[PDB]
Amino acid sequence: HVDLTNCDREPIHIPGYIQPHGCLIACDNAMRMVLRHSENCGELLGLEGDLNGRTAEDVLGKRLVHDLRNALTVTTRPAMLPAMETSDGRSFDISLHRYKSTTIIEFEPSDSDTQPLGTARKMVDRIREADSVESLISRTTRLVKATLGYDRVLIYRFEEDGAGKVVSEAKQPELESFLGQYFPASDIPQQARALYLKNTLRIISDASGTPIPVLPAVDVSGEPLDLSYAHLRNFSPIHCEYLRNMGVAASMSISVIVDDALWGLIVCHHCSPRVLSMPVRIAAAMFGEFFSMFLQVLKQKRRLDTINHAHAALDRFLRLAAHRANLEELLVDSFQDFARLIPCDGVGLWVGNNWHGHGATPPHDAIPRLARFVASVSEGRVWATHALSQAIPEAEIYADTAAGMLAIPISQVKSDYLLFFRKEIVQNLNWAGNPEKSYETGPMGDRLTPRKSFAIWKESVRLQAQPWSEADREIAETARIALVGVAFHHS
Amino acid sequence: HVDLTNCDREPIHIPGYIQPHGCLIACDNAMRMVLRHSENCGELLGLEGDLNGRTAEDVLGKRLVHDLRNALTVTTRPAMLPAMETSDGRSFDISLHRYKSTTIIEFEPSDSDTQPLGTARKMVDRIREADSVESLISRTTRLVKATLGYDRVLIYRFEEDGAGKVVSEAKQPELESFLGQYFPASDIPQQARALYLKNTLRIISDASGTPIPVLPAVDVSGEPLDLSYAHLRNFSPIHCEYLRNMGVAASMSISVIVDDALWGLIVCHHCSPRVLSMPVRIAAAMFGEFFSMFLQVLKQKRRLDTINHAHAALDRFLRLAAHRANLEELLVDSFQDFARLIPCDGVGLWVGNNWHGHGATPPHDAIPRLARFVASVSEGRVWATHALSQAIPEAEIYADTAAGMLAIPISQVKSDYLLFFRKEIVQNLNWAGNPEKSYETGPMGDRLTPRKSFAIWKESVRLQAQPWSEADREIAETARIALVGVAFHHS
Ligand SMILES: *C/C=C1/C(=C/C2=NC(=C\c3[nH]c(/C=C4/NC(=O)C(C=C)=C4C)c(C)c3CCC(=O)O)/C(CCC(=O)O)=C2C)NC(=O)C1C
Ligand SMILES: *C/C=C1/C(=C/C2=NC(=C\c3[nH]c(/C=C4/NC(=O)C(C=C)=C4C)c(C)c3CCC(=O)O)/C(CCC(=O)O)=C2C)NC(=O)C1C
Repeated sequence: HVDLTNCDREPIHIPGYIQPHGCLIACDNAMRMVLRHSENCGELLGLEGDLNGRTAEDVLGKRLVHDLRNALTVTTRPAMLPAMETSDGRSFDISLHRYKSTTIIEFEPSDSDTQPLGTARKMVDRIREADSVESLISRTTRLVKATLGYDRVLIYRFEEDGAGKVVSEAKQPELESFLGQYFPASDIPQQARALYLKNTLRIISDASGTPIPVLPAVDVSGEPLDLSYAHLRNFSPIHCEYLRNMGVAASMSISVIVDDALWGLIVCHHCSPRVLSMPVRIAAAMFGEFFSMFLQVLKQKRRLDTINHAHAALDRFLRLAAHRANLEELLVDSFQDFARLIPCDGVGLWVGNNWHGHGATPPHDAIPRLARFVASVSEGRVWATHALSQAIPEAEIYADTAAGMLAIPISQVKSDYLLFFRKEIVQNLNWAGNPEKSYETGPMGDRLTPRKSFAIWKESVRLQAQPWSEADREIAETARIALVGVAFHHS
Repeated sequence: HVDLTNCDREPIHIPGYIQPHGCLIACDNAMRMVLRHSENCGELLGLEGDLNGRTAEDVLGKRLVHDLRNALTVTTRPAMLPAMETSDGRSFDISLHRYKSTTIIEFEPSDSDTQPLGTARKMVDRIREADSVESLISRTTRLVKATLGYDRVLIYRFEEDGAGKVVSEAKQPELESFLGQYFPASDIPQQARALYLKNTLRIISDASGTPIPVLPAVDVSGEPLDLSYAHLRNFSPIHCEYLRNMGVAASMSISVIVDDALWGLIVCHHCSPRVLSMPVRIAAAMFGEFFSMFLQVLKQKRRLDTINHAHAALDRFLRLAAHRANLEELLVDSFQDFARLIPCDGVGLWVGNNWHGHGATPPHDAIPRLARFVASVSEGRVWATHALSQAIPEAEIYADTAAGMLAIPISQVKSDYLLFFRKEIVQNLNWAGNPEKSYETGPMGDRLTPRKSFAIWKESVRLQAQPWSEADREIAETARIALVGVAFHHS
């Protein structure tokens, strides 16, 4: 049994079922004896009786086994063997991998139509010239939808706290939009994120399809079959009910890997059953790999441009500070300009126990309390929180205006601070979805609906701002050194 | 006892001795009763008999204790209290800190001459306009020598493996040069590096001075006095013998902290005894803090310029690759130009089982072996080692030419590689010292001499190149994506 209480620990890598669009044969390390097989091995390959115990050269035929063994030699990265001939002449696309000293063989009815390199080259050319992260993500959903013909294509970006944001969408006009919507970290368990990091590609042919059991589900020694790298691996019934509640019949997700971390997913949804042939899956995987590499470079360039711009801005200020006698007057005139360095909804100057504010800041009378707190915990270093009420309970009163704070000391001797503020994240939502869009539910309840996922997320981020990035804190530290530096020069 | 076998684990934070240029009094948490005192507390403060057991208000006087307690309130960061008046009118500079719920009070005969902020401002102004790491380090030794009047000023930079390099030097003409010399990691133990990370400043007044014991060395409960933050803490007899063998009578080291790590030391050596007054030590600490902050920014700018230049170079190449029909010919014509991206002593192209070399590369007949090894372990990612002979024993034969290798895959399908090489580090030495310079030794032996330190280091780095930096590998990865990317475009 699995319900909304234990699905966080569901062992989705050992379900003991495959999807019905193919058949699976498990063999020993050196592919000699057949240890396990899918019930539907009969229907597809046309073999009567039990396959377990019988030898590899017997069940498939000496011809094919020679080719499979030779390919295995050339690593848990599965080997693709498209359009292979069996004993009785039937044609199959074969996926072959070795994991936990068990050899797994997956059979699909052959396609042998579309060329895998040809499709991929066309798609990769149309994204290689993107000059921004925004330009790459926007065009990719549109492109994938047009090429693989899925009803909806989304990109999810994973936030610092594991939550997912829908950052791009291409869909049929009649479907509802999820663009700018968030889902909580719990909507994709840790063990699911582990498998998504191990498999570039993940297929669901039919959410309402009947799953085929693996025989035996557990062997003599009491071990289950690990289908971690098997493309036919069946899907959690919790996620199954989710897709059915949405009217999604089929899916295909591509893993976006950046700096060896799971950045997010390209996710294709279809409203009717749909399986891509092996050749099309090879092309989509190759596209996924290139999409990942290009985004990584664009992120690097973006971070780099941002730091360059901060260095330039700080030089401009240091050149001004040389020709102004009174530094305090310059800071009072200039402080608002520092909002160009770090994304913020407001900025403020606390100098000589006087307060100057710009944009969304806490109220005037709240500032002396904050200044005392900052001086207490700062210790002449940059201090930042995205949850000010967790540090100062009375800061909850003004969370809608300032939920997040980053503090920069501007003096080595006196307790003067440049303060950057952010509104609570729910205030900055640019969500575009039908708020009165209902979802039919199943046994588990209305928890498995986009509407309730979004509601749970919104609750989780109450009184919290967008977290300060590594790039934000790196710029804050360079600004601290510039300001402390020039403050020292001016006696 | 401590000898060259156990000095790696010497507990230098609890030596139970202070230096003779001041006296120490240990008190309880809330400075009520005197728990420990230095033997020389008598000579300096003019008090007869044992001080332990007697109350704080008694030994020092109710007047002074009020000021010390009040200052303690305003953190293991020691409080400076220059020119303080005792009971009988004597004048003392007082260092005051609280560590492990013990209050430690250090007394020096007062100076009250030089102004601490005035000296520091002058010094910091002369380094704030440095536009390169090289310009900052070079001018700092020269400046510190001229201002604090030490016979020799060195900067040591810590390598990845913990070894120290002398990267800058200002000295009296008659002294020998250590510029470009290395010392092994063992020459500064882990527990010493821990204290250098905790104390900005470290003084040795007289290496041949007589150490004053702390009474008691161990208390009732069996605890020693932790002098981690005490400026009078006595120095290891192993390091003492080292300085005497060099003809160094006094020292003062400043900790260079960059990204919260111990980057290195500014180290002042004097050939005669020398103690700086508290006011001069405050100024030197302040200079150290600013030197650290400026170097950190200059390192950031340098890393940033290097990555910018690589991006520019790769754009120039990608623009060329569009107008050339045959990519292989372009790579054969161009490969040597990629040596501008990553510091290397040679570079080579392995394409279609053909080899093209530039600069210091392994011999022609050795390359097919390397190409096979790289293809084996690479797995389509950047692979790098600074010790090629550790991975391929026969690579020892040509270590003088190529001890380090970084491999970049330039194809997704075929096993083609761009190879960058570095000579073994001893080949790239620009050392400027008298090789026939003898050192008088003590009980421990000739291990405690710069000559033997350098010899031990040279042995430790045999058959090894300068390690590939984080910036080197970041550029290699961006080059892999550029080259794999454009290789795919060209069918
Ligand atoms: C209690 C456990 C739950 C759970 C587990 C799993 N989710 C899995 C896949 C998956 N979940 C989501 C989440 C979405 N949330 C939305 O609001 C939404 C659409 C608007 C989606 C799609 C996503 C995005 C995915 C990835 C695939 C996809 O279709 O997008 C899985 C793994 C499935 C598998 O292939 O093995 C598990 C397990 N999901 C829950 O909602 C809960 C409560
Ligand atoms: C077995 C332990 C040893 C050891 C321990 C310690 N070294 C310490 C300080 C220290 N060592 C060096 C090394 C140098 N090597 C040189 O070749 C050289 C000059 C040419 C030097 C100076 C340095 C640089 C330092 C820092 C101070 C300095 O004077 O530069 C200490 C800590 C001393 C203290 O203040 O507590 C310990 C302990 N040193 C050895 O050589 C060995 C074998």
